[PDB]
Amino acid sequence: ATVNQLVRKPRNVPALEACPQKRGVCTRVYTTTPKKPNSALRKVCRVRLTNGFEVTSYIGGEGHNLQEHSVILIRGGRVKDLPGVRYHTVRGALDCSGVKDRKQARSKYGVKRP
Amino acid sequence: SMQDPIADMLTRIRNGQAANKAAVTMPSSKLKVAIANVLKEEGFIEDFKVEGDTKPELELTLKYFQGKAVVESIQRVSRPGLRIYKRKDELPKVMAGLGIAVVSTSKGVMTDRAARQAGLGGEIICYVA
RNA sequence: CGGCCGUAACUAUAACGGUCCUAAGGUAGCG
RNA sequence: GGUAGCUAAUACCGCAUAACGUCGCAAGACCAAAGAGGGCUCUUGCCAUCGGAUGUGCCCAGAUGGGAUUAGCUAGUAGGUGGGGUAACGGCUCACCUAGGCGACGAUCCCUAGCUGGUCUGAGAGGAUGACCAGCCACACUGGAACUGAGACACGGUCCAGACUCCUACGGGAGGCAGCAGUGGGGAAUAUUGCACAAUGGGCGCAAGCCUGAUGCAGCCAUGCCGCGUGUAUGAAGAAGCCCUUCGGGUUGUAAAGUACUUUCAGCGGGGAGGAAGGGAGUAAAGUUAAUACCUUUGCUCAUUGACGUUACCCGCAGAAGAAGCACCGGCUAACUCCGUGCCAGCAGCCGCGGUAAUACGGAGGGUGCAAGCGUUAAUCGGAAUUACUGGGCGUAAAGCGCACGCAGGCGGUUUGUUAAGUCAGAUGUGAAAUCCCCGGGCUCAACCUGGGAACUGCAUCUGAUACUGGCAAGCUUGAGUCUCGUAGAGGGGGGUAGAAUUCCAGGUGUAGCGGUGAAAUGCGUAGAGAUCUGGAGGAAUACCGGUGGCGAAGGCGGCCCCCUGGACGAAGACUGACGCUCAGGUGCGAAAGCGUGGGGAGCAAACAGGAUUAGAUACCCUGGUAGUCCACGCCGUAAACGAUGUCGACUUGGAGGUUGUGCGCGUGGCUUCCGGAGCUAACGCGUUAAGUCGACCGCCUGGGGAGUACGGCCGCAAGGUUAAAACUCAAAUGAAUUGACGGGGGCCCGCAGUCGUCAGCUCGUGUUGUGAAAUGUUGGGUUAAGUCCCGCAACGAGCGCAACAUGACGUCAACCCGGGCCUUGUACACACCGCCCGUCACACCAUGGGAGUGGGUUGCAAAAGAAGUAGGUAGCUUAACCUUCGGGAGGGCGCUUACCACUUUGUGAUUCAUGACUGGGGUGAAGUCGUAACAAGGUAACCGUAGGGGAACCUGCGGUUGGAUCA
Ligand SMILES: CN(C)[C@@H]1C(O)=C(C(N)=O)C(=O)[C@@]2(O)C(O)=C3C(=O)c4c(O)cccc4[C@@](C)(O)[C@H]3C[C@@H]12
Ligand SMILES: [K+]
Ligand SMILES: [K+]
Ligand SMILES: [K+]
Ligand SMILES: [K+]
Ligand SMILES: [K+]
Ligand SMILES: [K+]
Ligand SMILES: [K+]
Ligand SMILES: [K+]
Ligand SMILES: [K+]
Ligand SMILES: [K+]
Ligand SMILES: [K+]
Ligand SMILES: [K+]
Ligand SMILES: [K+]
Ligand SMILES: [K+]
Ligand SMILES: [K+]
Ligand SMILES: [K+]
Ligand SMILES: [K+]
Ligand SMILES: [K+]
Ligand SMILES: [K+]
Ligand SMILES: [K+]
Ligand SMILES: [Mg+2]
Ligand SMILES: [Mg+2]
Ligand SMILES: [Mg+2]
Ligand SMILES: [Mg+2]
Ligand SMILES: [Mg+2]
Ligand SMILES: [Mg+2]
Ligand SMILES: [Mg+2]
Ligand SMILES: [Mg+2]
Ligand SMILES: [Mg+2]
Ligand SMILES: [Mg+2]
Ligand SMILES: [Mg+2]
Ligand SMILES: [Mg+2]
Ligand SMILES: [Mg+2]
Ligand SMILES: [Mg+2]
Ligand SMILES: [Mg+2]
Ligand SMILES: [Mg+2]
Ligand SMILES: [Mg+2]
Ligand SMILES: [Mg+2]
Ligand SMILES: [Mg+2]
Ligand SMILES: [Mg+2]
Ligand SMILES: [Mg+2]
Ligand SMILES: [Mg+2]
Ligand SMILES: [Mg+2]
Ligand SMILES: [Mg+2]
Ligand SMILES: [Mg+2]
Ligand SMILES: [Mg+2]
Ligand SMILES: [Mg+2]
Ligand SMILES: [Mg+2]
Ligand SMILES: [Mg+2]
Ligand SMILES: [Mg+2]
Ligand SMILES: [Mg+2]
Ligand SMILES: [Mg+2]
Ligand SMILES: [Mg+2]
Ligand SMILES: [Mg+2]
Ligand SMILES: [Mg+2]
Ligand SMILES: [Mg+2]
Ligand SMILES: [Mg+2]
Ligand SMILES: [Mg+2]
Ligand SMILES: [Mg+2]
Ligand SMILES: [Mg+2]
Ligand SMILES: [Mg+2]
Ligand SMILES: [Mg+2]
Ligand SMILES: [Mg+2]
Ligand SMILES: [Mg+2]
Ligand SMILES: [Mg+2]
Ligand SMILES: [Mg+2]
Ligand SMILES: [Mg+2]
Ligand SMILES: [Mg+2]
Ligand SMILES: [Mg+2]
Ligand SMILES: [Mg+2]
Ligand SMILES: [Mg+2]
Ligand SMILES: [Mg+2]
Ligand SMILES: [Mg+2]
Ligand SMILES: [Mg+2]
Ligand SMILES: [Mg+2]
Repeated sequence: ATVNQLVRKPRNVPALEACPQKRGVCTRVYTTTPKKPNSALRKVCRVRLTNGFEVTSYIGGEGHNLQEHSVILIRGGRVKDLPGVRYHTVRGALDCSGVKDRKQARSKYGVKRP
Repeated sequence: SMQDPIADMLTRIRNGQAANKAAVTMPSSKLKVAIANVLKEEGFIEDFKVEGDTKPELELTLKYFQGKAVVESIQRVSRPGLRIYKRKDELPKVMAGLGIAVVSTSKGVMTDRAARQAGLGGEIICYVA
């Protein structure tokens, strides 16, 4: 572009609303299949946030305690093999329990020190 | 149309050197002669001469050292589409001082070194190395 | 300016297929 | 609150005085004040005027977000004159006059937003940001208003209205934490209803002092930064217990224990700065003074002032005692093993990991990194030259408008003079302090605090410089243009005409077939076709010439003749004198299809019909055939409108052609084609007709999709065109080239045509070529059963195969037909054609368009409304100060009234957000249904525009493109 042209004319987590976490209520809790090449029953949940956005959130770790009308804290973080799953649930915050019988990376799964 | 005779002079030199021409000729002007004088004095060209009166032609004798052309680079800086002027403290160093910038000052066309010693800024015509 | 029956990896429906017959089986649009 | 009476002043009001004050040209006229305190004197206050200082009001220029899918906006509007108004200039206001003013240098409208010093990031230029600290602004429950005052249209003042909420005897009243603390609520999330005025500052006061949620401090919180601790030394028994192990051992690990010690910090007990300056007492002298008085100042001495606070800090006591976690260990990335699990459970920033020997999941052992923190999420800059000013691109990756003319704008050949706007130099003023940076200083160090400097890249003014750019003046001829003579040309528009052929019609001759295909059939024909001859009608196109030929801006243009007309080129001068280049917006031209009206209609041919083909065949093939193709006029405005290459100018080795001028075989112009050098390019390639080297200006790109789609605007008769998003979704999509494999590609050969296969292949070293994957050798000309051999050759040699003396190369299969070899070519294949892959349909989920409408926000316009306030007026009522002839008067107040105006009301638009039966496509999701459109000649070359048709991919017509294979 020429100088004269430039003179004339110069040169993933939206539901958080630039907050580190948002609280929400589980409107559905289910499993879903990952895309190829993966195979599992991945534990997700639809969540209506305190700002009115409804989003799918991932429930990480081995075994969870969430129903419909469970109150959870979500954070950012997509799940690569579930298209349109852009958030993770924080384990050991609010209703969502710590992962049972974890001993490594305990602080990532809300598990108090044995 | 022809809108920058100085860029044309620099290009004639650049292309002349790349083609191993002994000399290059062009339509003369007072500013072209002033620049040719700086190139001669700094030892980039061997000689120049103006011939004519109504239509004067400037001839520049190019110089080669060990086969290689001596003017290894020559680039227009200030140009009609974007004029470039520098204060004395902001005068450019070409090739860490080993090259020259040709500067038009209120005391005539001279090298950046001569401008800096005279305490003058001016228009940066071209870089030569 | 048509019937009949079947058919999709949850069901449901049938883009599809078969079969019969017609001069031709109602298109676009609308309901 | 009301009534009546009473009283004071530094409250209030005349009078006097009245000029370096106000008004006035002057003469003149006119305007003020307050006392109090200590012992006549001192101190302090009061009034006037002119200054200072400080603060504040006002004006101008530049700078300071986004949107044109906002282009016109404005009637006190723009200016003038006069009156009024203000502290003050001013449409500030009003009357009159003029018709202005603003706007593509973005007005108006819409959206977002407190601004700055700075802050974060960055090498810088930038980008992001404006919390804390400091400057400025604005606001104080919401809307409005003034009053008081030096100052307010006033956070803890007044009045009114409104929405809330609370007290009430129901008549009325009351309130405003966006001060500090605190409560509820919202939220992922942010603290005590603390102590003190001791210090600094502020108000009042002569002072003492009083007030001060400013401030100084304390509380809470790892929120950050910085410092310190959680022991130190020894210590092989290499103890157990771990864990791993080829059972040798290894490692944790000198780790632990044990044994010497140490005691910071925490706890407990004793000592002890500094933040205190001052203020209060009588005394000391001097200065005021009637005075050795009071007062003032300075000394003089004696008591005394700390919220923090059980302060900092110091000393002593006891004993390792009270004090280590978090993440990570597949690559990127520092750190590896075993066990459990078995595409599950789960992990994941990206690539990926997990289907029975998982360094990737989960645990353990070991290890790595950080450490009172560590991780995760969010957010900004960086890396990202990935918006490129510094600092990028556009032949094929995304990207040159289809082509031109041209206004604004940008840019401008050459010489002299002048100017001094840009530019440059110097000086002066300013650029707050803090911050950053440098050299120092102070807290034990550090963080932190702090002295001076540097910096603040800027802005303004003044004085100079004059090369370059600009302005002005005068030129110049080289760019650009005019003229003269001539040349070639399917350049354009209009009209005429010729010959060949097809079809049709009429007639003759003639007789059983014709036509068509891969083969058929439909069709035509004994009602005489087809064939052949003669005559006639009509339309459309112009064989040969004909050419990588010519002309045109592009689209395009082809018989011959005439008429009108545009451009190009050459020769030799003459002429004008920069008149130029580019061009957003604008305007024009613009293939084919299509559209409108009127004609025309031979041939051809979308649609359509029938016949075939096929599993089907809405196709390809056949027989027909309507629009259309043709003409006139108007519209459309698009094409692979392509050289996928914008226009103009300059420069830079060669070779071979074509075409068209021209000067003397030899020159010299124009246009054009092929090859190739340097150089350039990712490569392919381009290469004086550049994609090389430069300059001017324009257009355009910013991952693939969603989408050239939606919405809005504009245009169109319509078809549609043009401008042009977002949500959402993926980690790729893409270009060129390489090795294979494959082809219903080409060439040349072979075989009765465990495995491929006894097929003649498969490789390596070194050299050389290529940025590289790779290539060469091994290809080529011959010849052979044979990579057999010969000859050539950037290759030179060698190995395993062949051969020679049954023998199975390197490897493959996680064992005309068929098979195979060599060269070449296309490829979207690499799980390598048993490949890849397209669309409808079906299912699930996600975002989204349209949509009768439905509910809010904001806002334009036109009116209504009129609380309080201020101003104007004033029949009524009323009255402290002044005047009075004592009756009253002046002036005031109240009430009333008018003007302006908030709440609010009504009607009608605009815009935006939310939502909506139903409806449209879009995206995502191992293995669904229907076909097979594309990739090979993909089995009908593909694709572009357009039109019609069809379950779907698509098919068919017309024109266009090569980004098509084939030719032996
Ligand atoms: C704010 N700004 C002016 C935006 C803009 O720059 C646009 C553009 N093409 O550059 C718009 O189209 C923009 O102007 C514009 O028009 C927008 C839209 O029309 C819509 C519509 O209609 C519906 C959904 C989303 C949008 C949108 C997000 O794309 C709008 C963006 C607009
Ligand atoms: K997997
Ligand atoms: K006004
Ligand atoms: K006026
Ligand atoms: K800034
Ligand atoms: K307000
Ligand atoms: K006052
Ligand atoms: K105080
Ligand atoms: K640039
Ligand atoms: K000048
Ligand atoms: K122009
Ligand atoms: K027809
Ligand atoms: K290459
Ligand atoms: K352009
Ligand atoms: K995207
Ligand atoms: K080699
Ligand atoms: K082949
Ligand atoms: K919908
Ligand atoms: K709506
Ligand atoms: K096809
Ligand atoms: K077509
Ligand atoms: Mg008074
Ligand atoms: Mg008086
Ligand atoms: Mg936009
Ligand atoms: Mg829009
Ligand atoms: Mg006036
Ligand atoms: Mg004004
Ligand atoms: Mg705001
Ligand atoms: Mg950078
Ligand atoms: Mg602020
Ligand atoms: Mg800003
Ligand atoms: Mg006042
Ligand atoms: Mg107040
Ligand atoms: Mg308050
Ligand atoms: Mg508060
Ligand atoms: Mg809450
Ligand atoms: Mg008080
Ligand atoms: Mg490593
Ligand atoms: Mg295992
Ligand atoms: Mg981040
Ligand atoms: Mg950048
Ligand atoms: Mg790029
Ligand atoms: Mg392409
Ligand atoms: Mg492209
Ligand atoms: Mg073009
Ligand atoms: Mg032009
Ligand atoms: Mg010039
Ligand atoms: Mg100047
Ligand atoms: Mg400063
Ligand atoms: Mg000049
Ligand atoms: Mg002509
Ligand atoms: Mg005509
Ligand atoms: Mg046509
Ligand atoms: Mg027509
Ligand atoms: Mg036909
Ligand atoms: Mg046909
Ligand atoms: Mg186009
Ligand atoms: Mg064309
Ligand atoms: Mg072409
Ligand atoms: Mg194009
Ligand atoms: Mg031409
Ligand atoms: Mg070439
Ligand atoms: Mg469109
Ligand atoms: Mg549109
Ligand atoms: Mg071979
Ligand atoms: Mg051999
Ligand atoms: Mg050979
Ligand atoms: Mg043998
Ligand atoms: Mg062979
Ligand atoms: Mg809707
Ligand atoms: Mg009123
Ligand atoms: Mg096909
Ligand atoms: Mg095909
Ligand atoms: Mg093809
Ligand atoms: Mg199109
Ligand atoms: Mg068809």
